[PDB]
Amino acid sequence: GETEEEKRKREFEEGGGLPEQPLNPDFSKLNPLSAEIINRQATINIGTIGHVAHGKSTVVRAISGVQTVRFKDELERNITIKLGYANAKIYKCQEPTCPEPDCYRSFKSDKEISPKCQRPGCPGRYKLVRHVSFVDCPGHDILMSTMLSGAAVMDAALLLIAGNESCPQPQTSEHLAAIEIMKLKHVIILQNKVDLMREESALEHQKSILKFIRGTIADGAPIVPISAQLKYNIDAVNEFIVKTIPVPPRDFMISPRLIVIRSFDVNKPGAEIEDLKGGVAGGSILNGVFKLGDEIEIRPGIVTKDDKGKIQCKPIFSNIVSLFAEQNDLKFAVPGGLIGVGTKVDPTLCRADRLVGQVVGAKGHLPNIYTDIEINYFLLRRLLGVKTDGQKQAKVRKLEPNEVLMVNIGSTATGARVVAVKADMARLQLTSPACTEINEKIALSRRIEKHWRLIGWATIKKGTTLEPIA
Amino acid sequence: INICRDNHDPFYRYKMPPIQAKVEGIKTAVLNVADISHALNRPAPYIVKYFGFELGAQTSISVDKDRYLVNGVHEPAKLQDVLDGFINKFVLCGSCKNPETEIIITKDNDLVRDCKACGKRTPMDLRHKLSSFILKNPPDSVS
Amino acid sequence: VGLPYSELLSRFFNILRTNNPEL
Amino acid sequence: MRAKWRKKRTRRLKRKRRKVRARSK
RNA sequence: AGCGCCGUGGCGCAGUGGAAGCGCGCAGGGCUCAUAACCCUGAUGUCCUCGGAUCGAAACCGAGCGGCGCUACCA
Ligand SMILES: Nc1nc2c(ncn2[C@@H]2O[C@H](COP(=O)(O)OP(=O)(O)CP(=O)(O)O)[C@@H](O)[C@H]2O)c(=O)[nH]1
Ligand SMILES: [Mg+2]
Ligand SMILES: [Zn+2]
Repeated sequence: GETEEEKRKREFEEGGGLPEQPLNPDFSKLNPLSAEIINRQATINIGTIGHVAHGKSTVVRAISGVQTVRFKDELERNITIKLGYANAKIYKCQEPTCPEPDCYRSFKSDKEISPKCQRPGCPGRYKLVRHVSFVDCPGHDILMSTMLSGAAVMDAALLLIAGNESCPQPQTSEHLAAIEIMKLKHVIILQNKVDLMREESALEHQKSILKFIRGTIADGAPIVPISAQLKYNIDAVNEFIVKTIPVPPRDFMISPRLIVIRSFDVNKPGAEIEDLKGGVAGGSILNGVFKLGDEIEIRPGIVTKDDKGKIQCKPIFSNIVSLFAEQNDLKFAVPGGLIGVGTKVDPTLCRADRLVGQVVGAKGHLPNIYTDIEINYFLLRRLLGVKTDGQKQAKVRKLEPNEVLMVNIGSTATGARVVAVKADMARLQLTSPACTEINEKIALSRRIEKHWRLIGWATIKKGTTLEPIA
Repeated sequence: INICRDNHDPFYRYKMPPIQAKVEGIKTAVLNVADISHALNRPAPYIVKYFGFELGAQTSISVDKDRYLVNGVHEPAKLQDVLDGFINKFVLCGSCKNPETEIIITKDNDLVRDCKACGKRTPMDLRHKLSSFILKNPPDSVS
Repeated sequence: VGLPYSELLSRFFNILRTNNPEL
Repeated sequence: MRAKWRKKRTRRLKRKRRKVRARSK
């Protein structure tokens, strides 16, 4: 005689709920798998890659259950520009009597510590092995900088391929090669379309996929047939994620930083502004233990041009009002997870795609903006993403002086001009600010066929720093 | 919806919507002239007056209020084919046959097809009545 | 090695024939 | 008929064929 | 999520404080030996759903519905 809502509240209470994070715990002892961290933040970032019009977000909603907005009326159907964020909790069940493959269970961010076992007849409770975040990268030919930024923030990969379509999909190859560029060898291949398939056709496509991945960097990548609409083979992907992907080294010794990819103004309309909030920047902490009430500055920040034409950068200092992660407001942030840093920053500053690929540093560190940067570049033999109708995939030409090139350092989408080209190094001038922290893997893309085309990889070697104006 | 041509069957190319006709007493009002006009970068009067030129009957044109009346009994096929003559003679360029070419006047009054992809100045058939029609009303500036 | 791929594949086909006999 | 207009039409057709020559040569 | 616009007889505009408006539609009649032009006469409707104001509200207002033009993806 109980409502579903009263029920859910009951088994949420019986599951231990969602405990509040402590104000000040012992950080020298915390691991990304402490029960304190896993319940209220994601420690592993997983990205999704695939061909256009494939349904990457559909697999994400099958796994977690949180939608990816898909906004802007026009972009409600075709393609979205920003990333796709959803939170999944990997619940294993402690009873070994039930079969291992259906033990694993992925649930939304709102799930409890120990909710009951949905399998009929099993009295076990789920234990949360890890909370993970999901980034749905774009899948189109024009949007490339956001994809590469997502790959840079990615820690694990999920490749999606459809079966009955043509076997050599070049968008998938471009995604995998870009993931290879930014030091990611943890990829799980996913066969999206298996229901409308024959027994021999699936085997032939599997053979084709296995033949495809022989000469690339990634060798031992698993392949899983999942159904995005039928909502099955969900536990298999979760157990594969648990097994093959370990934790990249990210501890508390490394200095704190932030890399903002998305911005979120907080200006709830219609109500009086006497009750208002700040402005949220969606950024990832690849290194750093950030807490509530800390000083931070956006390194490239305010971009201005004087009467002489010189580019001036005013780093945007700001006091962190709040940090948003997982579901509840959290006191201290765990590196290895997208976080909304909600600060006293201006409402307009976070309005549009403005804080897309910028570098932010806490008070107590000085990242350097650079105006001219020396890069060490390497490049492939043929472009990926060009469907040649039976003729020798376009072979890439060597770079030329005075060429506009889209250079993605980390997450920043900058247009560099070539000053010098050499055998294995090059010199780039940035009309848009970029900053150099430590190593910061880079990707290079050219204008060859109308739209952007990835060519190779690069690393920052030298540069001409610009001292910020106080 | 048409693929912007008649004897041309691609799956990828620039789009045009078909035009139709409703009855007035008799003269047919054509609903879909402004949209095709914008899809060909060519004002609606060129569409209507070209249709008339290949037709040979009294016509009425009013761009401010959407009542484009062309007099005669013309089944859908006949006017869509006359508009096909329009697009082939006027809209599409030479090399790639681009369904967006503008009509431009240089310092000489050489009314010319100008493209964007190939971008050539296709030698225009000034030996047509629509050439004089277009030269009478400079594009987007006298309409 | 993609042997643990075809087992899930046959599992999916078996559920396909279980749930949708008309297909 | 009006041989005025027939003669003028012949002159115009000759003009058009001459200009087609002019472009073609 | 909020503000400015609208609510047809088959379509475009209009007065919205005396209650269905014209052009264009159409059925029919008039004219012509004949057709059109014209001349005329007629038929469709819940100015959106429900209230306040008023002798009376499609109408002045409102306690909302359906759809549009901007802010802009607004924790
Ligand atoms: N047959 C089939 N269709 C699917 C499956 N999953 C999703 N789709 C369909 O794909 C279509 C588009 O899904 P969507 O997620 O928006 O594509 P997208 O991946 O975001 C576009 P991009 O690849 O550029 O990022 C949907 O209509 C959905 O029904 C599937 O598993 N099988
Ligand atoms: Mg997305
Ligand atoms: Zn052309």
